[PDB]
Amino acid sequence: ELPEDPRWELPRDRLVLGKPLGEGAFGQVVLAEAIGLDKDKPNRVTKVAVKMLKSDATEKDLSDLISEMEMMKMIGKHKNIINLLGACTQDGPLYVIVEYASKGNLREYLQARRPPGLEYSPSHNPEEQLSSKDLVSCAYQVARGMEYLASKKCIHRDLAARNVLVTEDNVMKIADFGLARDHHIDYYKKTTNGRLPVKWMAPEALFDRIYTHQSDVWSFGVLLWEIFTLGGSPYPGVPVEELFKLLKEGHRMDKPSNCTNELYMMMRDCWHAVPSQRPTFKQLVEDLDRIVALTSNQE
Ligand SMILES: CN1CCN(c2ccc(NC(=O)c3n[nH]c4ccccc34)cc2)CC1
Repeated sequence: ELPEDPRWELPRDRLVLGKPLGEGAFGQVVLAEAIGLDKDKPNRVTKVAVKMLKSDATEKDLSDLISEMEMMKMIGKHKNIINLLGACTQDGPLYVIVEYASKGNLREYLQARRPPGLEYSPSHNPEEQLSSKDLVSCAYQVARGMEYLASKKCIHRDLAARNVLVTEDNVMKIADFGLARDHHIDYYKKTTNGRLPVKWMAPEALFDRIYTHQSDVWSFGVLLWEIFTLGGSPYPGVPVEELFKLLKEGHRMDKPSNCTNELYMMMRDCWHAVPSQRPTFKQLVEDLDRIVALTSNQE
């Protein structure tokens, strides 16, 4: 039996379970409506994402979901992270209730707003479109959320655009920052979408399994490269073995088109071979804040 925590407990009948959002082994995510989540009124419905376990789920899968919930409790609230909203822990399956981000992950969000398909792409007529000031703003918000997490002593370890979520009002929220330990990462495994996670990893994290905030800043570099190529895939066609060798030689990704030199030097700085020489999230937040204000939105 799980102990109740009246800070977070929502009665079960206050939650109407809706359509799935996400799969699978790592815990199913469904859309729901919570009645009367907040103090008052109890008469208002909030759309939430609810995390749960699947059918043939183990005790270890249960243990991880709890740990991720408790971790969110300790970390506290920020505008640029997926916040914990509630939990149903008693008399049934465990539900962890978290903020809903209705535009999905940043990679998807970036890809969907790419300019229309030409003869040589071809009918990708998006309904929506991001200026240069919008793109630097995405980076500012992710850096803000990361700075907040680092100040709470949290190391993400898998920062990437797939783990940044986008709300209906276009606010970036970092997801998956409370996920459990896991000495057992296999470099060969892919994402659903076909990409290798080793490609956001700092060399020291990759080779010596040293995970720090500095290593997260390495991942934010690649995230910056993802925002500025509008969801471009890092090192496409490069297998893990060849990636090892590009890292060893000090290879660094090319500068995206429609990226200022200043922003590309930011990427490069984040990718400094020496971890102590990278900027901090605090420095990146100051820098981006300045650049945003100077970045024209007219294009
Ligand atoms: C056509 N697309 C429309 C957008 N769509 C979509 C929209 C929203 C979400 N959101 C989520 O899955 C989500 N929102 N908050 C979360 C907290 C933890 C884990 C997941 C989440 C996922 C996918 C994907 C399909």
